[PDB]
Amino acid sequence: SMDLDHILSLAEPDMLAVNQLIQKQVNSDVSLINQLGFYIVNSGGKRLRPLLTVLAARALNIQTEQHHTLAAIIEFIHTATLLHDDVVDESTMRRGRETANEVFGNQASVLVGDFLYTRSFQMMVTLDSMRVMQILSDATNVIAEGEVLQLMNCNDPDTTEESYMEVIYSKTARLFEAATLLAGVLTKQSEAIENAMQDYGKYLGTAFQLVDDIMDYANMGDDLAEGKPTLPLLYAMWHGNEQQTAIIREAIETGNGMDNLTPILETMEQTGALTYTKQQALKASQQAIDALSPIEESVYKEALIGLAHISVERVA
Amino acid sequence: NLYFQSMDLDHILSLAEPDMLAVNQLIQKQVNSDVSLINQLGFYIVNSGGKRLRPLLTVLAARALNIQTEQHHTLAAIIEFIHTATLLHDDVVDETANEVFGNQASVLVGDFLYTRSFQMMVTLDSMRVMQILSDATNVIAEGEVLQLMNCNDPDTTEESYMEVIYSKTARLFEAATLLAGVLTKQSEAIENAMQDYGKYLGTAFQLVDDIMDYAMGDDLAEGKPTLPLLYAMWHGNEQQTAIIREAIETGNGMDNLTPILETMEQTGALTYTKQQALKASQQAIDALSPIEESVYKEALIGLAHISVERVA
Amino acid sequence: NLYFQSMDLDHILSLAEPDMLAVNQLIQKQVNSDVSLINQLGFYIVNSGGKRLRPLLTVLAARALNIQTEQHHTLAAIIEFIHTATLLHDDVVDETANEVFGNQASVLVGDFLYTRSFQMMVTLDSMRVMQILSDATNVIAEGEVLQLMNCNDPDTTEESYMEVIYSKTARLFEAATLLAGVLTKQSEAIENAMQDYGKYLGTAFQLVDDIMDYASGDDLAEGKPTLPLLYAMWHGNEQQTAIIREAIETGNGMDNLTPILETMEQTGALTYTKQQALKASQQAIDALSPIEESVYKEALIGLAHISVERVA
Amino acid sequence: SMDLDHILSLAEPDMLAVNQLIQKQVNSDVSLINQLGFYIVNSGGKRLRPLLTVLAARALNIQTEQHHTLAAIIEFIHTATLLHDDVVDESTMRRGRETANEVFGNQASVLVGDFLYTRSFQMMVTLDSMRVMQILSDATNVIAEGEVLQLMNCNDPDTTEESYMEVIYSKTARLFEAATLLAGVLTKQSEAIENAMQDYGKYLGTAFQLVDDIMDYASNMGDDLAEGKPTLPLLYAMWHGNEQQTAIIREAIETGNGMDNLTPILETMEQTGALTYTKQQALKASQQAIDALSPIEESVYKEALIGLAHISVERVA
Repeated sequence: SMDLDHILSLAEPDMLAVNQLIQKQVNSDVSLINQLGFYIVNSGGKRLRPLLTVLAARALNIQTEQHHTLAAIIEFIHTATLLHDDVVDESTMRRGRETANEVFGNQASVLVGDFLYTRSFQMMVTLDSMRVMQILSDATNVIAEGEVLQLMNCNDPDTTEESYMEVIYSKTARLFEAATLLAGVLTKQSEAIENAMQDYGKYLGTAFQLVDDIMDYANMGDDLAEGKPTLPLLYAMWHGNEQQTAIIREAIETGNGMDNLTPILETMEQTGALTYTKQQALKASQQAIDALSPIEESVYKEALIGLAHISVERVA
Repeated sequence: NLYFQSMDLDHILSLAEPDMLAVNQLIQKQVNSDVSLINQLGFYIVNSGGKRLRPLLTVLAARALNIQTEQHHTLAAIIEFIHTATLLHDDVVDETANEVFGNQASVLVGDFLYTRSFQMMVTLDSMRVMQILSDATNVIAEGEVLQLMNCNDPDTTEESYMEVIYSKTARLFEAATLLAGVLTKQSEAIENAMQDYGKYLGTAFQLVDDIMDYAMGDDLAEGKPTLPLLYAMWHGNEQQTAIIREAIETGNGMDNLTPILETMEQTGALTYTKQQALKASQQAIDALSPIEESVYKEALIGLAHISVERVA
Repeated sequence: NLYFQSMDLDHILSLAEPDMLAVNQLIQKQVNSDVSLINQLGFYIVNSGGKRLRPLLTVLAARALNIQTEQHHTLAAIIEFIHTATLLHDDVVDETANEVFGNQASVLVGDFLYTRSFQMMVTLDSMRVMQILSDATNVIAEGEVLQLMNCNDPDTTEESYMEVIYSKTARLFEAATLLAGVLTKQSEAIENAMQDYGKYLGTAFQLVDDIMDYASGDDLAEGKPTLPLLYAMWHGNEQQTAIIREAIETGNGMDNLTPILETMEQTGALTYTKQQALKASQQAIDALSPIEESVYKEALIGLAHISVERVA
Repeated sequence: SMDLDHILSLAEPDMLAVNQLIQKQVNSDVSLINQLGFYIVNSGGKRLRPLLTVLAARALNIQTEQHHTLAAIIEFIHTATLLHDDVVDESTMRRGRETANEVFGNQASVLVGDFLYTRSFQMMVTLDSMRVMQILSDATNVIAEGEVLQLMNCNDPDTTEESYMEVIYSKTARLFEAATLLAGVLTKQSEAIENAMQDYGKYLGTAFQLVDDIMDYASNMGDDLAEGKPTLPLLYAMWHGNEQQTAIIREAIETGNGMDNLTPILETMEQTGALTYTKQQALKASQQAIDALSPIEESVYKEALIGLAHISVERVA
C-alpha cells in the first residue's frame, strides 16, 4: 500500500489551497475573532478530515475546485467542536501548546466556535446545494448529541459497549462519513458509489478513534483522568477478577490513578482488553477498505486505502 | 398582573395565540432528542418565559404579509432556537461544580439547539433562507465577541456600542421580519420595510433594556460599557469621568454607586438614551408605511409602542 | 442560567422531567375550551413562569411513594390550576380601562380554571380526594380573605401573619403531598409525614418570598404587613416605628423607603425571618424520616434546601 | 293551575330548613367571610332554584332530607355566580340595596364567591355521590364558559340569535337543568325520568331568562343595554327595523349609551314586534317544560312544577 509521504505528496497541491482557505476564512471585523481563529487554526492540527475529503474528491475525478471549499468547511466544523470540547473538558493543553480557552478564556472560545460553525454554513451556501446542507446540519446535530452522550458516560462505570460505540460513531465517525459522502455528492455519483464513500469514511473514523483510545494506554491514561471510560478499560473491568473490577470501577468513578496504572495495565494484558480493542480497530479498518471496492482505480484510491492501513499500523 | 398591563398587548397576544400555541407545540416536537440528558435539560430552557417575544414578532409579521402556509411556525421556532442557543453560550463563565456543569450544559445544549435550528432551516427548502440565516447567525456571533472585547474598555465609542446592539440583538429581529417577507414572496420594497421594522424594533428593545438596568442590574458590576454609563462619563466633570472610567476598567462601580448614578442624572445620560430608543421605536413604525392595513399591522405598530412603554 | 443555580436543582429537574413534560401536555389538553376568548387568554396564563414548583413537588412526592399509575399527572395539573385560579382572583383591584378588563378576565378565566380543576378531581374517582380538596380549597379561600383583612392593619400579630401562610400558601403544598400519599395507599404515619413535609416546605417558600420582596418592593407600597416589616416596627426606635405604622395604614412606605429598609437591617428583621424559614425548611426535612430511601426522597430533601438557598 | 301562594305554602316546610342551612353553612373562622356571606344571603333573594329543587324532589317521592342540602348547594353556586357577576359588571345595586362589592370591595366579593363555591363542594361530599359532583362540576364549568361568552357578546351588535341563546342555556338554564336532574339522581330514577326532569329544568330556566330580558324593556329600565349586553328584544328590533332604527340600536349596543331615553328604541320594538317575538320564545320554552313533565307521577308537587312554568310567563302571557 501507499505510504504517508506519498499520500501527502499526492494531496499537497489541494492541501495548500485548503490551508490558504482555512486561514483566510477566519476573517472578521472583530479583532478577538481574528486572533483566536488564528491561534486555533495555526496550532498544527493533522488536518486529516480535509485530507480525506480532497483525496476522495480526486478519486472521483472532480472537475471543479469545490472540494477545497468543502474541505475547509469540514475542518471549520471540527475546529468549532474542538474549541467547545476544551471548554467543556476544561483542557489546558492541545497539540503540545496552551488551549485557546486557556489563552483567550472560555467565553471567547465558545463564541468563536459559533463564528466558525456559522461561517462554515456561509461557505456551504456558495456550493449551492440544499443536500450538502441537509447532510451537514444532520451531521453536526449528531455531533452535538454525541458530546452529551459522552458527558452522560463521564465517570460512569456502568457504561455499556453499545454506549461507547455510539459515542465513537456520533462524535467522530459521523464527520468522516459526511466528508467522504459529500465528495460523492459534489461529483454527482450514483446512490451506490455515495454509499461506498459514506461507508469508507465511517469505518475509517471508527478505526482512527478505536486506535487513539488504545494508544492512550500504550500521557498514558489521559482518558481515565478526564473520567472518560473507553473500551480497553471497560473490557478489562468486565472480564477481570473481583479485585481488578473494583479498582477500575473506582478509577472510573473518581478519575484517580493516572500516575500509576500498573495493576490496571496488568488487568488489560490478562483479559486481552487491548487485543480485543485492537481487533475491533482492524475490523473497522478492513471494512473501510472493502467499502472502496466499487471506486474507480487511481493513485487517489490507493491513497485512501493507504490511510486505512496507516490508521491501524501501530496496532497491526 | 398579565391581563392588566396594556390594552393593545391584550389584543396583540389574543390575535397571535393560535399561532403561538402552534409554535409552542412545534418547539416541543423539534426540541426532542435521542439523548436522555438533552431532553431532561432542554425541556426547562425551551418552555420557560423569555421565549415569547421573537416568535410573536415572527408570526405577527407573517400574518401581516398574509402568509398562506404554516412555514412561519417553523421560522418562529428557528429564531427562538437561535436566540436560546446564543443566550446559553453568553452564560459561559471564565476561570465550583455548579459553574463547571453550568458551562457544560450551556455549551452542549446550546450546540444541540443551534444545530437543530439549522436542520429546521433546511426543511424550508430555500437557498435564500440559508444565505440570510447563515449570514445573520455569523453577524450575531461577531456581535457577541465584540461585546466581550468591549467589556472593561472605557474608550468604547458610541458607534461601537450601537454596532453591538445591532449585530448581537437587532440582527435577529431583522432576519425574522425579513424572512416573513421572503416566505410570502414579497417585493424588495416590502422586504426592506420589514427588515427595517425588525432592526429598529430590536434596537429599541435593547436600548430600553440598558436603561432599565439603572432605572438595579449587573452592567455596573460587570463593568459593561452601556450608553447611559458611557454618556455620563463623557459629560461628567473631571472626577466623575475618572470614577466611571475606573468602574468600567476594574468593576468596582458598586463602591461608587451613589456618585455614578448622580452623574447619570446630572448629565441627562438616561434621558439621552431614552431619546435614542424612542427614535428607534418611531423608525420601526415609520418603516411599515408600505404594508397594507390590517389587525396584524396594527399589532406590529403596538409592539413598537410597547417596546418603549416604560420610558415614554 | 437555570443550570448555574444548584447541583441539587440540576438533578431534581432532570429526575422530574419525564413527569413534568407529561404534566405540561396534560395541562394544555385540559386548559382547552369551546370559548375562543378563554383559549386566547388561557394559553399565556398557563404557560407563564411560576407554574412549575407545585407540579414538581407533586410528581416527586408520588414517585417517592412508588406510584404505579399516571394519576399523579392529573393531580399535578389540578394543583397548578388551583394555584393559578387563586392567583388570578388575588389580582382583583378595588375601585382604569385596563383595570376594568383586567378584573373581568382575571375573575372569569379564574372561574373557568377553578371549575375545570374540580372536573379533573372527579376523574380520579375517589371520594377521599374530593373531601381533601374541597376542604383545602375552602381553607385557601379563607386564607386569602384573612390576608385581605390584614391589609393596612399595623396591629397584625405574628401569629396572624403565620396563619395566612398556613391557610393561603402552605395548605396547597400540604394537600398535594397528602394526596400523593392517598393515591399510593400509604399509611397514616406516611400520609402525616408527607402532609407535614408539604406544609413546612410551603411555609419556608412563603417566608423566603417575603424576605426577597425587600431584597429586590411591592408589599411595601400595598401596605401588606409581612414579618420583615412588622418585626422592624416592633423593634425599631420611636420614629422608625411610627413611620412603619403609617406606611402600613396608608400604603405610604415608598416615600420613606430608605429609613424603613435601614430599620429592617438595624433591627435584624430580615435575619429573624430568615431563621423562621430555616426552621420551617428543617421541620420539612425531619418530617420525611419514615419515607423509604430513594433518589426521589433525596429530591424532596433537595427542594427543602433549595427553598432557603437564597436565605441560607 | 296552582298559584304562587299555594306553591310557597306547600314548599314552606322544606324552605325553612333550607334557609337555615343556607345561613348556617356560610360559617367560617374569618370575620369578613361571615360578614359578607351574611349580607348576600340575607339581602332577599327569590330562592327560585332551591324552591325548584325541593318541589322536584318531593315530586319524585324522596324519602330522605338530602334535597335540603342539594337545594342549599345550588343556591350557594348561584350566590357565588352573583358575587362574581357584580364584580365583572361593576354593579352597585341589587334587590334595591347596595351590592356586596360596593359594601365590601371587589376583592372580598370575588374571594367570598370562591369560599361559597368550595363550601358547596364540601356539602356535595356529604351526599357521598361522585356522579353528583360530576354533574355539578360539569354544570359549573359550563356556567363559567357562559360568563365569558357573555363577555365576548358585550358591545357586539353582530351577536347572533344562536350566541344569545347559548348564553341563556349555559349561564342560566344549565343550573336549573342540573338542580332538577339531581333531584332524579338523589331518588334513584331511571334514565328516562332523569332526562324528563333535566329538560323541564332547562326549558323552565330558559323561559325565566327570556322573560327577564323582555321585562327589562317595560314597566332601572334598560339595565342590560347600559351594561352593553345585547338581548333578543333589542337584537330583533335591530334586524327588522329600518336603516335609521338599526343604526341607533347598533350604536346603543356598541357604546352602552341611551338608557335614560329609550323612546325611539322602544318604538322600534313595538313596530317590529320584537317584544312579541321574544314573548313567543318564552311561551314555547314554558310549554316545552310542561310537556317534559308528562311521565312524572301526579301530586300536588308536580302541579307546583307546572305552576311555576305558568308563573314564569305570567307577566308576558
